[PDB]
Amino acid sequence: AAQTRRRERRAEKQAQWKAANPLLVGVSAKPVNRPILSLNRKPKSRVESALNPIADLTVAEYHKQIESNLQRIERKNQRTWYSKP
Amino acid sequence: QRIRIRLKAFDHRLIDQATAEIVETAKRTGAQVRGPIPLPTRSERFTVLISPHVNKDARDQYEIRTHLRLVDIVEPTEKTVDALMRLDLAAGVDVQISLG
Amino acid sequence: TPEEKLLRAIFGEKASDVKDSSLRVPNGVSGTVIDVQVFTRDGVEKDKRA
Amino acid sequence: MNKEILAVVEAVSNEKALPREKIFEALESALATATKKKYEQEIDVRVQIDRKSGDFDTFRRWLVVDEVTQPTKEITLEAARYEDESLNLGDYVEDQIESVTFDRITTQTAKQVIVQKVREAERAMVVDQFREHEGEIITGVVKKVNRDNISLDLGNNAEAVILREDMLPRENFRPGDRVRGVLYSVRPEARGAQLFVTRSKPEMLIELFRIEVPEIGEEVIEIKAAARDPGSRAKIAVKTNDKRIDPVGACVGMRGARVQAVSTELGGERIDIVLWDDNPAQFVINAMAPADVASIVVDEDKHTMDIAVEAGNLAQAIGRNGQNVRLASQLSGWELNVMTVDDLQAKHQAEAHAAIDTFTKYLDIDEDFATVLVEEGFSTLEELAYVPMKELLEIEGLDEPTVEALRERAKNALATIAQAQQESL
Amino acid sequence: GVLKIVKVYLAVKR
RNA sequence: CAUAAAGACCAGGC
RNA sequence: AUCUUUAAAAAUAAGCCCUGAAGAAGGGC
Repeated sequence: AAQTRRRERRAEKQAQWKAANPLLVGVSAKPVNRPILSLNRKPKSRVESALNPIADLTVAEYHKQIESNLQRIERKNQRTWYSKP
Repeated sequence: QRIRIRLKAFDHRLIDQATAEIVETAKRTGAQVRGPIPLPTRSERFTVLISPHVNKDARDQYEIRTHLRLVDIVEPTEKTVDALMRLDLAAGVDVQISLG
Repeated sequence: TPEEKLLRAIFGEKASDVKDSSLRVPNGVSGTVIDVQVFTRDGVEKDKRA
Repeated sequence: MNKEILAVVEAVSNEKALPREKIFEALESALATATKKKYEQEIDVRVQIDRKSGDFDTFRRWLVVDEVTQPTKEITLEAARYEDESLNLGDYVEDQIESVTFDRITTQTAKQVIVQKVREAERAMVVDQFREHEGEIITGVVKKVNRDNISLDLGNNAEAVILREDMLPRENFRPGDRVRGVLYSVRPEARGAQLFVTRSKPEMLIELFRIEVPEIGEEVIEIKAAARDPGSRAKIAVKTNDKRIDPVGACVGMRGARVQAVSTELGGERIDIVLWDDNPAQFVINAMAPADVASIVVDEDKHTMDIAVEAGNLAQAIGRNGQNVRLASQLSGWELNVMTVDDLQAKHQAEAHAAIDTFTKYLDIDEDFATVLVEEGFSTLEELAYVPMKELLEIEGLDEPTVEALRERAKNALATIAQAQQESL
Repeated sequence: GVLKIVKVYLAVKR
């Protein structure tokens, strides 16, 4: 806020450039604009299948079963069979 | 047993929406709904000048009226209480709840 | 390498776990085999076929 | 032998209510790949596996198309009508290959092709949660802080994570609290299930408006674009479906208050509620707020615009450190250039003499031509000299001949010079 | 290592 | 191309 | 306690200097 004052101190060095280059002005580059419109909305069907009361209590966590079933078999032959190949 | 729920709000759409959300939740989680009933709109005032000298502006001193409801529930399960726990209530509404 | 960690998430627990360092005949000597030894211990399942 | 791999693999399976119908295909692509290497031309095979007796029968597979591309592969349809008429174009005719045992060693490519299929099935149901909650607001209890990222607990030991640039720039953390987020765009990253929870991406602010404003859950108002700075300032664009509804008045509330509550949720987040227009030019005039726009020349074919502002509010039109011109150069979809009215005047005086000089590159007879350039421009060679009805009936006399002179010199000039310089080999 | 070690006597004609 | 350690003690050749 | 005419606008925050025309780019304390 306070600093960047030093380029407004150099406004004459800008003025000789505007005298030399009149067709150029202050510029602003331009990023990722294209998916920030589509991810701004479902509009409503995402909180219809998500539906702020009912579909966090009904559909809460569903890969929590598969992850407990996953490691426990390559764990299970070693912890089950025994260290004593 | 109760939980008892009493809600306070400034906007009527958020409290009608929110009570519809809580009653829909209590209907879906298998419990019974007691109420809800409304109560009178209590008015209030609090002078907020965001500006200098006192009353040269000739505009209102930011007055507002307040809506509030209440709803009860008897014999819930654990699905009800973690259901209302997982439910993200909106902001700008006050929740005066009970339990026992 | 991690590339054969990834395709040894595909092949096997014992598929590429081995590399050759077999005990051979020393350089220069060349004879015949006259005696072999058999020594095994009760626990870990002597092979068949065989 | 093995004779135990089927027992341990019916021990791993039926964990997501489908026991055998993934590992059918796992043994199909598993044993079908093994005979590719031992017979070295092109041999594609399929097996029929049965679980009851243990004996497995493989079957010869030949590709039925019309011509023979590479030899012996093609049954050449008229021969497929003889062995079984029910076999048609598109499927392969079954011939028996003699093999009946459990299998000879290898017997191990089975073991970690099973290890592969359980991991990608794990990936499938992790993608199934990644369908059920993208995008919601959910929140979790902090477990671990590993000095760049952090660990959450979303309930049933649902562990999540948050990056560094994915946060507000100065956040503090205590193990136990809960923070809300939208979730997210999927990386695996390694073999597991991680969930980057965001608070600095725009969808956090957007879904906070979705829970905060109930007219989004009623489809009364409609939000179009969102430009942010995760601790300083935001600009978000709304419209309404019915013209009587004010979406700005719906988004502010009483007294602040929706932008005040969602603002205090995200620190010192300034929120600009702005109306979306179907006009590309007027939505920028709304989006430069609180500036007072004098005039905008919209330049097509590059998505660029030029903005001039009168007096006093120049550093408020651009913003401190270019924030109004950057967020405004993020909301709309057209590049912005903010200047003065005198820099715009020198801009028109620069483009006029620039068009004159680029027409001095052409043949350029006497000063009356440049008077036509100042009066009627029509710059950049009249846009291929295609204008209607005598430049819409300008009067100097000279109805037929002189306009054919300027169109003749125009088309001949752009043809010769544009093929001389602009056209490449 | 893997797969085993066996003692083997070698007889070389000297 | 990489692995069979290091150290102790004894026997042996001259 | 027998008529009161189709619903309400918000930010006051980011330390000090050099190169550069830059509110493009980087450096220092």
